[PDB]
Amino acid sequence: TDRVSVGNLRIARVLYDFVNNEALPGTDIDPDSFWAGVDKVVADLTPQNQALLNARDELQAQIDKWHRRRVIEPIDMDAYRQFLTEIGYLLPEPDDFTITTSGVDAEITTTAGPQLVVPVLNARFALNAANARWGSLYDALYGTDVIPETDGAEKGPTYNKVRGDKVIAYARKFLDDSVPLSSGSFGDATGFTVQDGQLVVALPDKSTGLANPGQFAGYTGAAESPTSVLLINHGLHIEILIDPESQVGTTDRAGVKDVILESAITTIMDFEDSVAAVDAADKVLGYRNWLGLNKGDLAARVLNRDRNYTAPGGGQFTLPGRSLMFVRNVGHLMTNDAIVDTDGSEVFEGIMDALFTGLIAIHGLKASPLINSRTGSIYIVKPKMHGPAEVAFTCELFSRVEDVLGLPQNTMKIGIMDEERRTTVNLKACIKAAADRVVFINTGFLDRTGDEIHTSMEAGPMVRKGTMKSQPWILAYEDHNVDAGLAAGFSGRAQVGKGMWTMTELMADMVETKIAQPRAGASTAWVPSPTAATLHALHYHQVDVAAVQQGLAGKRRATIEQLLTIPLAKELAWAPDEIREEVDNNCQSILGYVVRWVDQGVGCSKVPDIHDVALMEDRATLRISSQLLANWLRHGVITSADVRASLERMAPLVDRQNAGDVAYRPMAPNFDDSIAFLAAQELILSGAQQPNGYTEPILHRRRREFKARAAE
Ligand SMILES: Cc1ccc(F)c(C(=O)/C=C(\O)C(=O)O)c1F
Ligand SMILES: [Mg+2]
Ligand SMILES: [Mg+2]
Repeated sequence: TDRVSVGNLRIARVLYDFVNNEALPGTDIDPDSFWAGVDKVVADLTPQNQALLNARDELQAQIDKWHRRRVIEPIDMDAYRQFLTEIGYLLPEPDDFTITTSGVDAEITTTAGPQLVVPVLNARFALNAANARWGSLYDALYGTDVIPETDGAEKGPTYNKVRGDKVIAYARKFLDDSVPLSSGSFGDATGFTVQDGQLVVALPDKSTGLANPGQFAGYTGAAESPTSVLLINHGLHIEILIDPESQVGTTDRAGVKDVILESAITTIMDFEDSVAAVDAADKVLGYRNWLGLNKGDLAARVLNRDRNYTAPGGGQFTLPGRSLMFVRNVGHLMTNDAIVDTDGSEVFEGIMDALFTGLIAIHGLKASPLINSRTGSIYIVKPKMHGPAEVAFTCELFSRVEDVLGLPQNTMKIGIMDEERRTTVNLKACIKAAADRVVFINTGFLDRTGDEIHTSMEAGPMVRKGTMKSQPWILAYEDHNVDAGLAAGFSGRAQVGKGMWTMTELMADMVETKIAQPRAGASTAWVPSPTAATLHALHYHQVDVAAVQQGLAGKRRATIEQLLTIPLAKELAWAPDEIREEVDNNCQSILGYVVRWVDQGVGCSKVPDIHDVALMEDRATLRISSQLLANWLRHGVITSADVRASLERMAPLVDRQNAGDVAYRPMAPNFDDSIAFLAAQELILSGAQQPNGYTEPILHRRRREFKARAAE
């Protein structure tokens, strides 16, 4: 049609031209050698990719049947466990080992702090995320509900000094807690100077230095009256800006203008669950943003340069101004018609992402001044893997890609998502398969919950999705992930990460609650916005993660029996009003997410739930909601009438929340006419038949359908 023939492949022209004209120049890779390597890698690895996917289906069919042929009303755990062992689901645990991954940047091996995830197809969000390495604490407190809007402190169209003063007081308390003075409080400071290479703070009746002078990291401006003071605590930097001429500074007792926090230490630029990309045109938009990030010239607003500081001794030094970037590739499941073979078969999308995002990442190892990785690594998050054979396959794919690209072996590092049950229960073997490439493990708990529901779909009805947060299986899974990482030597070598905070407006609650993750020994956890990164950074100043990890060493805190505890609901635990709240809430969140996915190609959206809580949705939260309703429909908790009635009831409410808001197409009243409504319906009624309950097959088909009707 409009394709380019290379060997057995037929490449969409928009992708061929993008690679030749934009991605390849400056890499010293010969274009014809590249495309021949694409041909050879696709041919060589596609059989094993398909075999792994078939093995998923075969395992799930055996588990399905096993549950259907059970009569003994409470599950016999020892029988279930030996069955899983016989069919090859539960594999032997290897002997203890230590990972050997080398060439990794300090932001990953050593620094504990927030990790931000943003959709790579939104250039403005990607830029703000890269720039979120540093963020204003004052803006983050003033603009959110961390400072309550009680009487007097309300936000309005102009500055509220009552509220601003609360902001200042909060930050002063943070400084006392994080960088203590020898005597007195920062609240009473009247000035800062550096004298004989050390920081002295002026109080109203004396002067004082820090309880630990080593927390003084540097300053800007004249040592006489500095323009800022740079502190460090638990490896993260804090900058007090000093400017009495600013409006905030005029009011401040020491002329302080702002407190800047090192925030999003690393950032994951996402090609997976937060974007909608169903063809070559969509992929190229994402590849091109990733290219502009790595070259440094992406602009909508531009990327920040590094920050210059004067050392306490008087010399000069610099600090990175940008978040260290990972890229999340898609996993093993999907194909994309960006490339088809001679038969018209689509090429596996994960294989393509490895080739093209890896190629593009070479630019980030080279000058265009500052770069990405000063130590020479490329950082790829690989999601949705099931078990160690699937991890071994990713490592071989990366190896073959390094060869095509002329890169040293093990340049391409792997952030392993622990977000599928067969990976959880074989986690040690999964780490071992990537022992020379792994740079993190992370509990992707939302995907993990969807896999929990689908895997035991035949077992019975599951608890409500709000109950999953506290079920035995997920508490064991969180502790097990930390134990396995620490036992593999992750302390000082690789990140131990936990999952995403989705209530974008509930920042007071995040600051109160999310501290549990570093208290659990996690050296990183996921945030949805630059503002959330700045606030989550407070937690790493309160919690000494390095100390926590050392205290956790050698502990075995989860048993296989706990990991395998299926979240079945007990006998009729639900009144009719509770069942309908669950159905309505799930249909509302499904419809609000899917309508912007199908009609507008937006892969992450804030969707208010039934309690009017704004939730950041992507495919993982959709997987949970659709699988839970499919499970309730499968075991008779609800009827097919109940599902259809709820969809029809919530759809006009979703229509209203998107009313006017740009060229949006209402779903109501012509339900059977809306591709988006039909996609939402299909995700529920066909959910039990989707592979591992994944949502991409239906989403991609329905988005391509909508694009075709928008052209005829
Ligand atoms: C930006 C955003 C919002 C909501 C999410 F759930 C995710 C996500 O992808 C989480 C996992 O991967 C998982 O828990 O499975 C996200 F990146
Ligand atoms: Mg996930
Ligand atoms: Mg400390």
